[PDB]
Amino acid sequence: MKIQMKTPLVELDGDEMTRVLWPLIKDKLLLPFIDLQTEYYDLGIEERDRTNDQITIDAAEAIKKYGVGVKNATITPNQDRVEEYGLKEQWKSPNATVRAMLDGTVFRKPIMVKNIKPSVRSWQKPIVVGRHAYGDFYKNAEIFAEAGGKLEIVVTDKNGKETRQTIMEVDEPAIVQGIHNTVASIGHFARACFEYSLDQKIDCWFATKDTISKQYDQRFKIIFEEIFAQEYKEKFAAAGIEYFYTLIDDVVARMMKTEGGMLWACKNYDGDVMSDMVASAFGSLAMMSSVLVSPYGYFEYEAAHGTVQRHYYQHLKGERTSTNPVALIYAWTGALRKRGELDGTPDLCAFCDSLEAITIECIESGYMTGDLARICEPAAIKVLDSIEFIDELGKRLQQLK
Amino acid sequence: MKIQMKTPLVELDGDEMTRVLWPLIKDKLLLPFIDLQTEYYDLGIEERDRTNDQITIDAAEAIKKYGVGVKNATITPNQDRVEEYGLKEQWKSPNATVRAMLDGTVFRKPIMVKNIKPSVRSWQKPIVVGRHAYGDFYKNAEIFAEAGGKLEIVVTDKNGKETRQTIMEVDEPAIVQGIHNTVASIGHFARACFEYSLDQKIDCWFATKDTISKQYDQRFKIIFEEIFAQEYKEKFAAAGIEYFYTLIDDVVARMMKTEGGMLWACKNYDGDVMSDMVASAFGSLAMMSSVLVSPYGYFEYEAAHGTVQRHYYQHLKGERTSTNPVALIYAWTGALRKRGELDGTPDLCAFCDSLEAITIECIESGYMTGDLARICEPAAIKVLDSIEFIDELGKRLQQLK
Ligand SMILES: NC(=O)c1ccc[n+]([C@@H]2O[C@H](COP(=O)([O-])OP(=O)(O)OC[C@H]3O[C@@H](n4cnc5c(N)ncnc54)[C@H](OP(=O)(O)O)[C@@H]3O)[C@@H](O)[C@H]2O)c1
Ligand SMILES: NC(=O)c1ccc[n+]([C@@H]2O[C@H](COP(=O)([O-])OP(=O)(O)OC[C@H]3O[C@@H](n4cnc5c(N)ncnc54)[C@H](OP(=O)(O)O)[C@@H]3O)[C@@H](O)[C@H]2O)c1
Ligand SMILES: [Mg+2]
Ligand SMILES: [Mg+2]
Repeated sequence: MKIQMKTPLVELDGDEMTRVLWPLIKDKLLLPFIDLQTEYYDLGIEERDRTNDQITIDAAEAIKKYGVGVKNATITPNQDRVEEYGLKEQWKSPNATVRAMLDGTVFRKPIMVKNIKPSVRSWQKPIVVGRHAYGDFYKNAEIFAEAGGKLEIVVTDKNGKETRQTIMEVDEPAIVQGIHNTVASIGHFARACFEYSLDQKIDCWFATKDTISKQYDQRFKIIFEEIFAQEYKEKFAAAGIEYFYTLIDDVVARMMKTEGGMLWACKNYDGDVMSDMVASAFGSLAMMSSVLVSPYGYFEYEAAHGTVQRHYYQHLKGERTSTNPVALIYAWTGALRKRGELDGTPDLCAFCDSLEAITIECIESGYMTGDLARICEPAAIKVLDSIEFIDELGKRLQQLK
Repeated sequence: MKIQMKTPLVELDGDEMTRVLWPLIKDKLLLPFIDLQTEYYDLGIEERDRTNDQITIDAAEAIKKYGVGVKNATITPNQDRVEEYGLKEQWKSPNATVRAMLDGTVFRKPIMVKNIKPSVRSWQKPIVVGRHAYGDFYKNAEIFAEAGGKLEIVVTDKNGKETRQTIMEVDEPAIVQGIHNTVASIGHFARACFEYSLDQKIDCWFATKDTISKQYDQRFKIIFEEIFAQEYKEKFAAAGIEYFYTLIDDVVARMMKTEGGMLWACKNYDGDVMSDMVASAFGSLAMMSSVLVSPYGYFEYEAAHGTVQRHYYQHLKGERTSTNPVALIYAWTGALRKRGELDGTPDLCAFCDSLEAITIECIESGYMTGDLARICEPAAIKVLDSIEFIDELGKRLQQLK
């Protein structure tokens, strides 16, 4: 008989190459071994277009309801994408919508294998990116001021008190952006980071540009140093670990020379950019896990990479591709493990451990996708296309579940 | 007799460890060989505090007047710095003020030596960062909305027409930021980049997050692709080079695996962060040149690093330090060379070439500062403190100028 689940996983489907890979993973790696229960939400671009993005909201509310979600990579449309898919509008990122509704910190960690050396010489130990999931430019307002003018931010309190600040006054076409964050969300982000550091017994590094952004970035800096002082200094001391703060340009300079082995806390944008930098340097974009940890008790598992649009275009031309499904597999296994821990179904957790170990063993034994074959030592035995890779994982699972 | 100058250089002095190094460079490397003419502006934190930052404006106007400036690294004060120096207020960055008044693109290039391998394995050729010098969060408005409220951006045109967009409405303390850029400045940035690429025969890479920032970042993207199409596509084709655009997280992922050898165009913030990443990976923060190229014909030479605050603290404790003056020397030599090219005084340009070559030769022969000694192969012969390093350069110049 198959492994049973107590509570369904909330399943958010997606786009392009990852959409292609998603059913292969379920059909070959999960369904033969688990009577998989999920609440399914299709966040493909066409279904979001059809529902005016309502399906994205519905999926986020369902994660709140059940507690644990697993998300496939999605297209965030720009004007090229509006033309390409014939869209009603440039829909907001489904990641931005979901992350805003859950709140939290996205922990991104390289998935390491013995036959790939890091791009960065000194890196000997994993660097985890702790990415603030809330606010900043992921909920922006923007105006194209085609006739220029006085450009301002304006805050009106709930009793009508107005506070204004002028960005610039211009006599020419200009572009304008406004962003926000909240004291409470920044606070939950500091704590999530400090807790993660303690649990993993790693130092925590944080950086902003507080010299330039004196009320905004400096608030992050002050909140972290206050919360650390009042709540974590002694805990950290006791655990043999340290909190380090510096300016953002300095921190990335320092990072190129470190041995790694820390938690790098990052503001939302920085976390996006640097989780890609870190994943790439350690191996590839596919060799990274990503989990949003909400201060409200929710969890969301995902790949850190996107839809692999470029590979999807090759797929559309009838070509086999060698897109690496590792991150998508680890999103499923992370989510299923968490679900089985919360539900008290340890057989589910054990299978997740197995699938993960089998994924590593297969790559380390020399059967891998093209992203890893380019960078492994010694050279790969077989360079498997996406479906061949997944079939070999299913086979090792059938031979064990 | 000493080398003569026709037009003075505008000299902007600065802070902490770089302030210490500045007169050593002039006294030992320049003054014995050049009758150095400069218009001197002290942008030390105390002099800026005294003049309410007026000296910063005066120095910027003088660069406009003469055409070429050379700038020492300066403290941008946050609250720690206000406490530390007893300041009237958290003064705005002097770099932000000067750069705003000149406009342009800051070209940042590693200074390479044969005895230091890059941190990033694949990097075989220099990566140049082309950093937009104007706008974005380097001219921000910010509000700490302690009682929450409706958070907006507002544009009022010169005929009183109001355009509003809501960032968020909140029922809790929040922070608010607004930034701008101009179509014209973005345009001069694209062109400076495309011209630099053509002159240097290197590809140009650019990236933003236009999927998230749909009116702001997407304007940069559209401006670049329009200007390239209408003005550079054929020139680039003819030169054997290519323009590449992608999302910012993807570009840094791609960068960890490239052999280098391109111009990386960067929005202002990205350019700050990544020029540090690139300098560090190639060698150290000191092994990088930086020049602002204004579309109005001005030039400003500087180090890419800051004041080396941490070393200054060691200096204050009576300790010799091994701070690397290379970037400060290259700012002088870059500026003096440009001045002699504009003035028709080739003896000045020849000396700059000499000093630069002697700097490289000394390091490559094994006499270097501690930042390079940590990372060179084979190991250094002597690890020279800052003043000893500079004395050895003067000696080689005395033995040649
Ligand atoms: N939902 C998300 O988490 C998320 C995240 C990022 C992007 N996106 C969306 O994804 C779309 C494409 O974005 P993008 O091309 O910038 O980023 P991407 O999907 O992360 O892929 C960028 C490049 O990295 C390599 N790569 C990424 N994942 C890979 C994998 N699984 N296996 C092998 N190689 C992989 C490929 O490089 P090569 O081409 O050199 O092979 C790929 O073209 C956009 O519409 C964007 O909005 C969504
Ligand atoms: N004017 C500017 O261009 C500019 C630029 C950046 C920063 N700043 C200002 O500089 C102050 C300090 O900023 P920061 O410490 O973040 O950055 P920084 O001055 O660039 O120095 C950061 C670290 O990098 C290494 N480093 C930088 N320059 C070096 C050199 N010349 N020789 C040897 N090592 C060098 C040192 O690392 P180790 O400590 O490990 O030895 C140093 O502590 C702040 O007040 C900031 O506002 C100004
Ligand atoms: Mg990303
Ligand atoms: Mg910098």
